Parts: sequence; structure tokens; C-alpha cells
Amino acid sequence: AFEISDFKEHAKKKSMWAGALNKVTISGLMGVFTDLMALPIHRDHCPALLKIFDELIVNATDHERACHSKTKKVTYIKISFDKGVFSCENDGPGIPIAKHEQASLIAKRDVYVPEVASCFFLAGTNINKAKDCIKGGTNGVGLKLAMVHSQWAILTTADGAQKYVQQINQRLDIIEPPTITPSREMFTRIELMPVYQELGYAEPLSETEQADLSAWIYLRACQCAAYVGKGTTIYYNDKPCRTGSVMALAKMYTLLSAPNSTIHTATIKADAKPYSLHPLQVAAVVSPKFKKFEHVSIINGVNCVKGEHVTFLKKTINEMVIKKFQQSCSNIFVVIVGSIPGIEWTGQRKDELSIAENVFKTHYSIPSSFLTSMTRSIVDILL
Amino acid sequence: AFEISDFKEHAKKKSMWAGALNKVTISGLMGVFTDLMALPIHRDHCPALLKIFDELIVNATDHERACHSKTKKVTYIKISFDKGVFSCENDGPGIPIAKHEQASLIAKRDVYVPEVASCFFLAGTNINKAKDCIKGGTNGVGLKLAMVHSQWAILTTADGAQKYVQQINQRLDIIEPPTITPSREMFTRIELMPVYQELGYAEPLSETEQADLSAWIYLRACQCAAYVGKGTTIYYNDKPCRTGSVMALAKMYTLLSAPNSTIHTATIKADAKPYSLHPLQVAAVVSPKFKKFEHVSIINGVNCVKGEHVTFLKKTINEMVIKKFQQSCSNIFVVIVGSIPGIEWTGQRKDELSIAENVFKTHYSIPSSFLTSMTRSIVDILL
Ligand SMILES: Nc1ncnc2c1ncn2[C@@H]1O[C@H](COP(=O)(O)OP(=O)(O)NP(=O)(O)O)[C@@H](O)[C@H]1O
Ligand SMILES: Nc1ncnc2c1ncn2[C@@H]1O[C@H](COP(=O)(O)OP(=O)(O)NP(=O)(O)O)[C@@H](O)[C@H]1O
Ligand SMILES: [Mg+2]
Ligand SMILES: [Mg+2]
Repeated sequence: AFEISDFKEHAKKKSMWAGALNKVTISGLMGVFTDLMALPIHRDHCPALLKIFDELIVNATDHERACHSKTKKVTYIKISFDKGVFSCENDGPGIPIAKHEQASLIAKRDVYVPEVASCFFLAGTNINKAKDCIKGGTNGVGLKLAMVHSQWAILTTADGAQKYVQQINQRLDIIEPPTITPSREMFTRIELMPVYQELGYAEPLSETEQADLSAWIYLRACQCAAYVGKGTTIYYNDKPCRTGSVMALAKMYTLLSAPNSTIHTATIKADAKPYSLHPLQVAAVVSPKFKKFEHVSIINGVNCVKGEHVTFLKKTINEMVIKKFQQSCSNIFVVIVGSIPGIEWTGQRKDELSIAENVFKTHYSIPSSFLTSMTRSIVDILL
Repeated sequence: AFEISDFKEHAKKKSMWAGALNKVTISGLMGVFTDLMALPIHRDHCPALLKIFDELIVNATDHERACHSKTKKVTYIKISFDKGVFSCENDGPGIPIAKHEQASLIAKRDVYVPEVASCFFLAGTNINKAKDCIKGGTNGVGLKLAMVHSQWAILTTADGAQKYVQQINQRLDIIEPPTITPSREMFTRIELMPVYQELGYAEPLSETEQADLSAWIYLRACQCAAYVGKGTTIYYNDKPCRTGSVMALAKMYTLLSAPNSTIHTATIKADAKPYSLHPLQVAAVVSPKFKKFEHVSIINGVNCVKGEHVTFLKKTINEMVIKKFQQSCSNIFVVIVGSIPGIEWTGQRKDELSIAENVFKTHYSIPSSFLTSMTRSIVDILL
């Protein structure tokens, strides 16, 4: 009756890794539709499926970030979705094409670094992460979840001297030996076909499933375009995602509900390292048409739905609004994008970040001009 | 640079398993203080520490529940907290005192079932859980997290014929061989000393840390008292937790803010199995003094902060309120306690449950008398 599972079988059965493994109601689910307009998707979807995509996307946005290591130059992240096949490719240095001595002993066969990265659970370059490292990745798990939910997958990486191609098939059951050839290219690509039918979807995807998933991925790519460094262009199905600022994100999310609106902007800064290395970009819209407070937070490349950084903004605005009114956040839509050192995620899904609220009180300052303009707009509505 | 971790080392370093491993701001943190009054704890605390306690408590509440197995009779759950030492004991059948053949081969030594339960990750009786099983436990992880965050721990279990005592020390590094003796007792006890200092606390606990943690545990025990079956009494430091109904919970949470209030009650039922086996108990208070909607949900023994069961209640009330007003949830405090089959938790912490919203629409009915009285109270406030 007491059973012992391995990681691979556990991940196919257990919602704890990536969320539910069939379709459920995902409150707040959005996608982008073509001007770009973010719109709700009021149909049930599988959280673990969307997480396949997210794990690959955050791995790509992580790559340009140095954590006490040599700088890496990434000029593109290319995301593709067609005929059910999903791929994500970025340049910058490839995953090292070299034998991993420890994994080879554990496996009793030659195992190269990219196979460790994609096939070994609890394995990666962030196992001993510094508290100030602002990569989203931390557990050495996410890429393996993508593989375990794929009927077939191909990892291709090149390092400027060699290219490494490896098939990882049947939900990680069948790892084929890699093919290594000479090459002058340099990139990392993951291409896969999710187990759609096992996750509740039609085989092949229905028209509506395809449209919803494409819209979700496109919006995730647009979020990345605002987060990544100035040198990186994001593409979705070869089209550049032209949402490189928090203002552009705010406009896309409010185009239906409050077109031609004022966008209040702020760069929230800190004086002391490590916080001073990481300004937070903010854009907000205030409208009486908004039914409840909403934020979109892209923190360390992750779409965060809950965290004390939001509360810091809301409480600071509220204090001012109460004062000005006496002479409060339900009319606000706010976008917050940037890196925060020292946060801890509450699960592999990275839905919620955890931190002492006093980090923001001690270290960060919200510009008075933004607070004053937000307060004026909110009070006008209240009155 | 690419490192491979084992589960034990990963759990000591990674917030994904139990939450942050030092003190952070936990919005909504509450404890009970002595009449019983639930009050906020406005000090940062370590989520993983509180999760040690929760994992043991949910294991105890799970024990009486049959999932297509023989019925188990549990008459008590005794929780203790003194001098930093935490223990949880329940009766009912003990963990089997028998050699585990598979674990013994993996370990190359004699390993008994209770050592598998407490020391092997991804191991337990719920690995192949039926979708209709309403135990909180699912992953085969929680007890190991308790051990990995203990400087010392003792597992004691008895099966009516033998007693098994095993020391599990130094954050799972040092598993001592068990001592097995004849016995007529029958129970399962876990006693441990958390690694307080490593988790941010004083050694020994400060007066305030001790008071906060005791209050948190006591409130968690009171929540259990409303969830468990009629035959089980919950004790905290030997005192019975006299909060056996949702009404008693609602009163304790509103005693400071709205004493002597009306408590609206409902039992939400479904007609079809498996849902019809699991009525949901509800108690709500409506007051203009409440600043925002709040719920306390004990679902499958777990304190759930987010789930579509709440949304089902809010939307049903809102529809009525809009209609009656025209001739809405911020004045509500609501307690919901019961089992829901087919939910999936989003992480090991079980903060959020996932389900299709249509489960409630199709299967469950909220009594009209409760909806009507709630609506009258809410509309009176609006007007
Ligand atoms: N697109 C990529 N480009 C370059 N290196 C990559 C890429 N994707 C993954 N890697 C490497 O492969 C490792 C394993 O990835 P992954 O399993 O996602 O773990 P992680 O990103 O470190 N942590 P997490 O995603 O929180 O589980 C990473 O640590 C990187 O070193
Ligand atoms: N108090 C207890 N009384 C009896 N059996 C217990 C008790 N605690 C744990 N067990 C058994 O030990 C197993 C391992 O517990 P645990 O590691 O918490 O896993 P789980 O409860 O099945 N799943 P999860 O808590 O979601 O990780 C359980 O499946 C039970 O069979
Ligand atoms: Mg990753
Ligand atoms: Mg458990």
C-alpha cells in the first residue's frame, strides 16, 4: 500500500509540479488578439499545459542574466506555435556540449550536459543560487516538466564549434542518444509536441483550443518583450512583439475598456545594492469603468499574480488618497515589470513571490509625481 | 556548473516545497488568543516552519478518511507545542510495522514501512489516489519536509501488537535504526524540534515568537475541530478545541469586529455521487464594519486560501443582491468547511485548489433561505 514513485511518474500524476493535469477554470486567464488587445479567455484550460510553454519561455528570458558569471549576449527569443508544435529558441552561448562526469556515473553511460539539463530532475545551474540572482529559474525542474508532458521533444544546442541534437520522447521514457556534428552556429532550441489528449484537449486541437492557446502564448511573449534587456527582440511565429514598454502593455490591456486613456508612469528605484541595480517600471490607468483592482506583474521574467510589491504600491497610493479625499484602488489597472533580488517563490509554478514587506519600505521610493497624479485621478472619481 | 541535487539537500535550499525558508510577510496570518478570539499576527514569520506543523496536522486529519479501503476509527488528535517541541498524535491503526521489500532493496538494508513514510520522498499511500479520495495528502512528500526541517524527530507508532520508535535526526541526515517492542497500544505520533535558528528564529524562541507560533497552531487545531468527523476530539496542549461547528469558527473570527452578530447558516448539498457524499457547511456574518470580503475555507482538512468554491458562493449571492437592490461581497465574512472530491492542489503547500467552476453549477445547490437572508442583510447595508 505504501508506494515509492520516481520523479517522472510522479510528475505525470501530480498537480503539485505544474498545476492541474486537465482543464479547470483559470480565473484571470487572458490572451492577445489582433492593434493588440488583451482579452479574457472564458473557457477552461489545463494549467500544466500552459506551464510547459512558460517553463521554456522563462528559461529563454533567464539566459541573458548574469548571476556572478560571465556576461551573455542574447539578441532574440523566437517562440513558435503551429500544428500543435511549440518551440522556443534563443541565441547567446549554447548549453555546453561536454560529458557530465557525475551524471555519467549515475547513469552508467555517457551523459552530456544538455541531457542533464533536460532529463535529470533537480538539476541545472541555479541549484546554489545567490540570493541576489534575478533569474526566474531556481529548482532545476522546469525543463524536465516540459519533457514529461511531451509526446516528442527535440533539444538542439550549438556552441560555435559543435551542434548537439537529441530526441527526448514518450514523456521522458525514451531518451535517444544525441547526434553531435561540427557547427559554427550558437543557440539553444527546444521543440516539442505536448500530450494534448492526455491533458484534456482534442487531437488535433480544435479551432477554439488552437485560437485560445495561440492567444495565450502571444500575450506571454508580449509580456517578455517588456521585461528583457534592450538588446533582445521577442518574436511569436516570426513576428516581433512590439510591446517593449510598460506603457505599451498597459495600453494593450485597456484598449477595449478604456481607450485613449492617460497612462501614469513611474520608475521605482532604490539607493542601495542589490536593489539599486533593478529599477521597477510601472504604468497605470485609472478609470471608473474598471470593476476591481488588477495588476500585471512580470517579476524576474515570471508572470506573478501575488506579491508584496503590489501591496506596497496600493498602500502608498491609498495613504495619499485618504488624505486628499478627506480634505481607493478599485479603479486602478497597473503594470509592474522588473527584477527583484531576494524573492522566494511559493511553488514550482511561481504564482506567488514571498518577501518581507519592509524591503520596499526601507529601500524603494515611488516617485511623488506618479503618486500625486494617480491620487488626483482616483479622488476625482470618488467625488 | 550544472549541478544535480538530491531531494534532501534541495528541500533545505528551495522555497518551492514548503514556502520561504526565512521570515517574510504573510498577509492574512492569524492566531487564536484567549472566549476564543482570532486575531491578526502582524509580524513576519517563516512559511516553511508553519508548514512543518500543517503537514503533520493534515496527516492526522487524513487518517480517519477511507479512500476505497477499510474504515478507520480515530477518536483523538493531540497537538502539543512546548519548549519549541511540536508533536502530533492520533489513534486509529498504526503505520504498519513490517519490512518494506522494495525500499529495503533500494537501501540495501532492512527498511520498515514507517521509515518509508517518514524518510523516502515521493512515498506514501496516496501515490495512486482516486479522483474521489478526499484526503488532503497526495504527494508522498509532507512528512519528509517535516523531517528535513527538524534538528531531531521521533516517530512512534503502535499497531496493537508491537511498538516502533525511530529517531530521525539532523535534517534527515541521520536515520537511526528503529526499536521494536511488544505493545498493546495503537497510535501514530510525530515529535520534533524544528531548526528554528536556520529558519530565522531565536534559539530558544523569543517570548513573542513563542506566543505567535502557539496562537497560530491553536487556531489551526480549532479549524480541524470543525472539519473532522463527529467521533474525533482535537486537543491543543491537552485542552479540547471547542470549535466543532462552522458557527463556532465564525463567532471566533468575528468576536472583536462584530460581537453578538447574526450567523447565517447553510449546508450546501449535491444530488449525485461522489459530490452527494460530502455536504459543505457554511456560516457567514454580514457587517458594515468589515473592510473587505474574507473567507476561511477548510477543504479536505487543508486551509485553502483560493478556490472556485468561494467564487461559486460569491457569484450566487451577487446575482441576488443586484436583483434585490435594483428593485456586494465586501461586507461578508464566510466560513466554509467540508470535503470536495476531484480538486487538484497547485503546489505541495496546497494554498490553492483547482477545479472546473461548472462542477458547482451542475451539482451543488445553495439553500434559498441562506441566500435570501444574506441578500437582505447586504442590501440593508447598501441602502
Ligand atoms: N533556453 C536555454 N538557454 C540556455 N540554457 C538553458 C536554457 N533552458 C535551460 N537552460 C539550462 O538548463 C538548466 C535546466 O533548466 P530548468 O530545468 O528549467 O531549471 P532552472 O531554469 O535552473 N530552474 P526551474 O525552471 O525553477 O526549475 C538551466 O539551469 C540552464 O542552465
Ligand atoms: N499521522 C499519521 N497516521 C497514520 N498514517 C500516517 C500519518 N502520517 C503519515 N501517515 C502515512 O505516511 C504516508 C506519508 O505521509 P506524507 O509524506 O505526508 O504523504 P501524504 O500525506 O500521502 N501526501 P502529501 O502530504 O500531500 O505529501 C501517508 O501517505 C500515510 O500513509
Ligand atoms: Mg527553468
Ligand atoms: Mg501528508
